[PDB]
Amino acid sequence: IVEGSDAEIGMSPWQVMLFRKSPQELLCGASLISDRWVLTAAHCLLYPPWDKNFTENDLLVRIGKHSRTRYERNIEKISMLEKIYIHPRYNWRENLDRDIALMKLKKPVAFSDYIHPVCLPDRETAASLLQAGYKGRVTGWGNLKEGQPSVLQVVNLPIVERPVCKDSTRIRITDNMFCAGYKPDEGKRGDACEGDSGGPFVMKSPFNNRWYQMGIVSWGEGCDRDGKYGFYTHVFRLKKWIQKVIDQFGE
Amino acid sequence: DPXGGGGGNGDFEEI
Amino acid sequence: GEADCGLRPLFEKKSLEDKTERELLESYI
Repeated sequence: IVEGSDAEIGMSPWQVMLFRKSPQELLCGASLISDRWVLTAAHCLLYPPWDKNFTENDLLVRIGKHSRTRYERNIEKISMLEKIYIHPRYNWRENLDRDIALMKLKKPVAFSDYIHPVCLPDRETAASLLQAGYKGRVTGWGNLKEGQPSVLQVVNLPIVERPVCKDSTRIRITDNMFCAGYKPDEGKRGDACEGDSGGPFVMKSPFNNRWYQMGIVSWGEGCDRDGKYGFYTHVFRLKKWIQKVIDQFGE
Repeated sequence: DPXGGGGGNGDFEEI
Repeated sequence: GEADCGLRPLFEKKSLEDKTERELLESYI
């Protein structure tokens, strides 16, 4: 996160850490969607251009975290995965189109003050909130500058109208994506960066006072660049896939 | 540019 | 659950507000 600030304690209790067993390093962010289900960017697991192809045995999930680096002794929960699911049509070849995957925890997690799930949007919640100008909030332990934070970082960014999204890049933008950031004229900055991937883009509904996950941190060009924007997988458009997997495999 | 590594392989505490 | 999803134990549940959530709500026009 660039130009963000320290998260308060318990501010984002769905925030997960994707952590490699050995070497020990932070793969990505992620989010807790129920007691045995974590949502992330498919590209944090599968990215053939970089030779990344992680399996269940490769990783750990760290929930309840605040500190990037410390083992948060009676706070964080660490889990093992039973199964990994990547969208069947995820596009790693040209644009990270669908960039979404689900991870099934080996055993359900017990909720606490620091560990709580986020809601998934319904057609109606999406329709009224995913609007240009509406701000959402991103969180992660990634680079601070296009450098690694001590605690969880947070930033509030406004959704940008499609056209502006399209006109900022040479990459083909699909409907499964949206972009967020301030305009150069706007005189407020911030963005996600390298290491924030797979974390949540969240909005608080004004109707029922609940937190909803709208986006997943996907990609960008550099971080916090004037006239550029971060790109996020549009969670609502991929919901049927999500339901599909949970219904065939869990809950 | 993909989110694709928090780096470190260093300052991490033992799990 | 996800029956209590999006309600943070240390904030919504106690009726406390985080330091910048109002910037969100205020943007919802």
